[PDB]
Amino acid sequence: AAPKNRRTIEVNRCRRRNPQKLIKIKNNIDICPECGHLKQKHVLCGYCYEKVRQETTKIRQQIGAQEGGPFRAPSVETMVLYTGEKPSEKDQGKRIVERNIKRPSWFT
Amino acid sequence: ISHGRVYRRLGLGPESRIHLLRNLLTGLVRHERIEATWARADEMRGYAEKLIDYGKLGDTNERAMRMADFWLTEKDLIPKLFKVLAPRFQGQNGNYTRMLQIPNRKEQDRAKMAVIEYKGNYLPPLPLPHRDSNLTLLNQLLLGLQQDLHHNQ
Amino acid sequence: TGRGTSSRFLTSVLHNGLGRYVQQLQRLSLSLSRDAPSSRGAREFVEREVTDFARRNPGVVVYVNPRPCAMPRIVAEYLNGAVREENVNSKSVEEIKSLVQKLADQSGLDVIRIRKPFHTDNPSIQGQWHPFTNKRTALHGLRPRELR
Amino acid sequence: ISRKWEKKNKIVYPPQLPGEPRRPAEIYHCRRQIKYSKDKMWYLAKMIRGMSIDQALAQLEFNDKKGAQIIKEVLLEAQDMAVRDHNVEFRSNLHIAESTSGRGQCLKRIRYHGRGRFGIMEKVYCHYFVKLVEGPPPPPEVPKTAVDHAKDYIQQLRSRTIIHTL
Amino acid sequence: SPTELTEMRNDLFNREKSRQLSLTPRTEKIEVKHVGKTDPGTVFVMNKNISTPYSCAMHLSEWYCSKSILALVDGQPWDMYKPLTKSCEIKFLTFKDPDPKEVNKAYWRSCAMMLGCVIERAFKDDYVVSLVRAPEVPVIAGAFCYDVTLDKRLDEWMPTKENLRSFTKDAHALIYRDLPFETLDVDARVALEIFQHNKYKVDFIEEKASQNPERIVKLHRIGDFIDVSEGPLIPRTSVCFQYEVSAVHNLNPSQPNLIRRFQGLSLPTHLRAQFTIWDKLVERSRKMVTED
Amino acid sequence: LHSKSSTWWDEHLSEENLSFVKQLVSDENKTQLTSKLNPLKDEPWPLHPWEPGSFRVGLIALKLGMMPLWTKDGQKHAVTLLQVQDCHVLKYTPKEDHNGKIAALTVGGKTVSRFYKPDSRLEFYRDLGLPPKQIHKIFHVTDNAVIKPGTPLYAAHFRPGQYVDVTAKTIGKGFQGVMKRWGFKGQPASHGQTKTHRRPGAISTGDIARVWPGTKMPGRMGNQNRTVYGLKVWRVNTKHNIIYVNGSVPGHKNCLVKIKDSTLPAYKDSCKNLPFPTYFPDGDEEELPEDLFDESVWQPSEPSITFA
RNA sequence: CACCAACUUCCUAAACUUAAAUUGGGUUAAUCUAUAACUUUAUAGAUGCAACACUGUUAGUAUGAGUAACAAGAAUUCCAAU
Ligand SMILES: [Mg+2]
Ligand SMILES: [Mg+2]
Ligand SMILES: [Mg+2]
Ligand SMILES: [Mg+2]
Ligand SMILES: [Mg+2]
Ligand SMILES: [Mg+2]
Ligand SMILES: [Mg+2]
Ligand SMILES: [Mg+2]
Ligand SMILES: [Mg+2]
Ligand SMILES: [Mg+2]
Ligand SMILES: [Mg+2]
Ligand SMILES: [Mg+2]
Ligand SMILES: [Mg+2]
Ligand SMILES: [Mg+2]
Ligand SMILES: [Mg+2]
Ligand SMILES: [Mg+2]
Ligand SMILES: [Mg+2]
Ligand SMILES: [Zn+2]
Repeated sequence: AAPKNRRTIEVNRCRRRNPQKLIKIKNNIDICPECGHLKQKHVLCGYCYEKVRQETTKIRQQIGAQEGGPFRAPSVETMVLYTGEKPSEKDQGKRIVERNIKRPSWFT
Repeated sequence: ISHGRVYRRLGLGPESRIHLLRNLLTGLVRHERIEATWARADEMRGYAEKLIDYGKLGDTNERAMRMADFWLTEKDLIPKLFKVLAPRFQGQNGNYTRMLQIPNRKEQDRAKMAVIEYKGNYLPPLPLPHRDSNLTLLNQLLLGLQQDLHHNQ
Repeated sequence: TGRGTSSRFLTSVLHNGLGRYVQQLQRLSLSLSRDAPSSRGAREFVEREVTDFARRNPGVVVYVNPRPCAMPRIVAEYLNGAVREENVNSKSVEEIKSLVQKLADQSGLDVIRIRKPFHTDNPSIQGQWHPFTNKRTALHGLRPRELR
Repeated sequence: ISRKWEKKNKIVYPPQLPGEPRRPAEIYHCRRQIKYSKDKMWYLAKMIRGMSIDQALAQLEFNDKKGAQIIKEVLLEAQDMAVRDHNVEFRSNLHIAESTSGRGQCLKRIRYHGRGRFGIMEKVYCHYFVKLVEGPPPPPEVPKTAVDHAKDYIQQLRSRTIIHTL
Repeated sequence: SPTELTEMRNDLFNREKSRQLSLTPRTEKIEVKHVGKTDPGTVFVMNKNISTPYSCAMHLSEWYCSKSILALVDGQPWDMYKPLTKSCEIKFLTFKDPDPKEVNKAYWRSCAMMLGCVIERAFKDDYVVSLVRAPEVPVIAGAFCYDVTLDKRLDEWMPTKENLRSFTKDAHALIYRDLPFETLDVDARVALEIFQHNKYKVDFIEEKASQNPERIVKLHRIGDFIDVSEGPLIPRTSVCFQYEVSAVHNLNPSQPNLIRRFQGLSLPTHLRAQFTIWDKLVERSRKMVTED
Repeated sequence: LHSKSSTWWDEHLSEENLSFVKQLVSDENKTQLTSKLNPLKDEPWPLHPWEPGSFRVGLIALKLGMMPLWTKDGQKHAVTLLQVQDCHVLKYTPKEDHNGKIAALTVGGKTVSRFYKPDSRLEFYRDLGLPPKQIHKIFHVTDNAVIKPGTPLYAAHFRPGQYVDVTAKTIGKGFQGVMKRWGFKGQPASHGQTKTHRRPGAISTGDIARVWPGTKMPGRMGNQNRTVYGLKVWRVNTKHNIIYVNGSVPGHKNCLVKIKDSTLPAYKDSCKNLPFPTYFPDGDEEELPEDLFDESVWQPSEPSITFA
């Protein structure tokens, strides 16, 4: 079936400017207290989450170097230490990961 | 009609769905924090919880060992489950995982994203949301109300 | 064409005929060429008819400007502020003479559709009709079926 | 091709006299050749009409369309030049007066079909225009009240004349 | 006639502003640095005695302007619309900070000040109402209170439920107008001239002037109404969303004159409360609050 | 931003107040429910006697499920279980206001949470001093049978042996084709049919050049109000307020239904034997048995049936 | 026991009498040349001398339509990695 007539610019304006087809405004945008960048209420902050993932990559890069190959997963717990820190008694017999930089303020 | 169907349709079929979930579960055990699409991580969350239940049964149980063998493709991780993760969650009765929604992926498909992890890991803490302190204006008024009712019978 | 054009009501500039009639045309300008076939008829008009027209109408100031020209033109201006312009290219003396007389009689008001031929500011002497005219009153001003 | 939007930034008015309201500033900015359809860009340009700069930038940051990112960068440059070149005091004191999309110069190519046939393909482009005006956004629209509606109706009845008579 | 007092008081209030404004000639630049957590290291160069903390928030973005209720200039709370004086360090406080104690008091004072303005213009012009003081009560108390002494002819009359509702409708109309909280620090001499009629006001003014090394007293005006203040106040009256005049209690030891204390509650737009939660808090705000 | 933002009850609640507010609301429900337990000692409206042509109020119940049942002849009947749960009378209209010849009463049931409701509804319930209800419906009642608002109703309002009417929303099946929706035959599977198996045939005749209004076509099915007429009552459980009704009732389990006595011609004036205004346990003239039965019903714990 | 109703007819001003192939006559848009004119004109001599319509030719832009249709296995410590 083919169109029997051309549709006019007036009719076309009514189809594509209908309120059903317009972009809706958002009411759930807020500012992040820690960084001051914007976020949605039900979603994690992107800027703050970006910090954590960067550190996570560094730790995992170090973990890869120590193991030296695949199929080398330890059977004991893991822990991370930064320069100026030494293992406690409770830390005995647990894999230790060493980072050159100092302990990040946010990391506890 | 899909009344009462508790599974999503994923992959190339029923068998393909299991294999996709198995790969995500194996990655979670090794790394303990993972990013997937929100729908896929939500489907895999259930299996992650039940795996910690078989681990609790113990190394010597024949059924537990068979189940662990199937669901962990890399075999260096079966010792980890029975001797690291299972001891960690001895006290709790559940709620071993934490899952949160992440900003949409910036890769031209704009997928809804999530991050799923096991509680108690060694990684830097996630930036979770905190409730308001009791020092705020609304909290104080409710605290005042609580004290009066408690003290006055 | 009526729906495609503007319209107005019949009027006069300043109540022209009440106390005294005043002629609305006040200025004429005519431009000529000394030696150009197109403006020959206008030249004869200046030779014969221009002076006589000025005397009969003393309230109009007339300007005649010979200069090198391609089309002879006439400009008429009125008291209310209207301006009208006419080309006189290659016209006879009789044509120009009759054209000038029309301009004198006109008032500068626009020539467009006039809604009505007649205009009155005091349409009624005995009072305009309203529904209560021709309706009898009633005793005590009782509306129908009111008991009292 | 016409480039008039650019030159609008170079108008100079004479100094204002002491007894006169302070004239607000105006900024015109655009980006010309963009690999995006103008029909699609319209929906984005329409949304931010009338809003302040901060509210506009907030809504753009969480839209998934490719056009949203391009509009945001144009908005940021307009804000920067407003303070730097047009003597605007406060960054936040700005609202979007005008925003619209326009057609660009396009390209023609071939699109293949299944019996040795073909069709004509267009690679489409568009422009984006904005005008920034200093000051808080003007107040929104208030629908007519019931009393306001009635007052118009009496006015209509009072205007009646006796038609086609002396 | 009360109208006379409002007119003359405004005139003196306006005159004092002009005098201080004329005192500052030309423009002087003051370096003020942002010490808050976010956007750290920004430096605003501002005009002395004209620019305010709110103008600083204007430079950054509109999120600061809407959400910031107070500022800490060198560790002291400053009204958002109160002009700055010298180079300093600045920080902005909001209702949701971890320690909003300072903000809570400032909001609490402003609501009471609104309550007093409603009282004076509510009653018939015949009777005489004089405002005595605004007590300082912790938010835990459950309501903000205002003390007022009414006319002798009213000593036998207690407000009905419809009367209390009328006061709330008046208050809600004051919020709709969205008026700023103006601020003045003026020598005690001018304050006494502005409150000579109110004996209670006069003595209070003396107490505050005595405490400070100089005779500086804090005056605040919303619309026509003027009053002395214990501290900083909310930038505007639009901050409030929920407002209620709970009840009125007659103080027993009131032989010479009958002192009636009006109690109310309010919540800001930022911290709205659900329907049922609001009801419970209101009922607990109808019980007499002692000043401790 | 100087613009709108949305909130919900939990947004600003702190850790301690979160649990406290939950407990505070729960207690408020209990206090308001106990207060209404004594209607007869709360200025009840006058109680008129039964007259021919009288109509009585009904109840709102929740659909539990089904189970089997047997009669003294050994015939087996499937039955559905309806539980009355916090049913009160809410509002009364006089005959003239309702615009019907008869008056009307509104009933609510199944207490619900207060947190996610509009203010208008909460204000309406605060006036009546009751916690909100999930659903309201209207019943046509005569003047003699009018009951004061705020009076609880119970399952013993019905008694075994009477027929009843039930109405509820049916199960929703979504957008469906003509074969399932209207039982159209369809087309053959083989013998050369080309992409026409489950489709409708011709809509109408060619002459009219249009489609008649009301033509049967694909569309959304289910999720509509339906009524079942003439269902007998087999037994009542006073302790748990359970009614047993013959046969099937529309809707899924855990769905609210409307129960009223039958309007069929045969059972025109059976209301005389039943409690005329309603059943009041507050009167406490006699305590009812835990289980009420019908004579034909074979109760459990009776000796095995012998068809002697 | 009448009224209403067609430029038929009368009245003020004018006019001087009834579909179409084909047939007889008065003007004129545009451009060039001769001779003039000088904000675009005159008398003559000329011609590739006038397009709402040929499923006309060429170029441009719409409609159908933002529609039909098109595409990259998973996680990570990263695309000649595991
Ligand atoms: Mg239409
Ligand atoms: Mg489902
Ligand atoms: Mg095309
Ligand atoms: Mg059966
Ligand atoms: Mg369904
Ligand atoms: Mg078949
Ligand atoms: Mg087939
Ligand atoms: Mg037809
Ligand atoms: Mg004729
Ligand atoms: Mg013809
Ligand atoms: Mg030709
Ligand atoms: Mg053609
Ligand atoms: Mg198109
Ligand atoms: Mg279509
Ligand atoms: Mg489609
Ligand atoms: Mg498709
Ligand atoms: Mg593929
Ligand atoms: Zn953040």
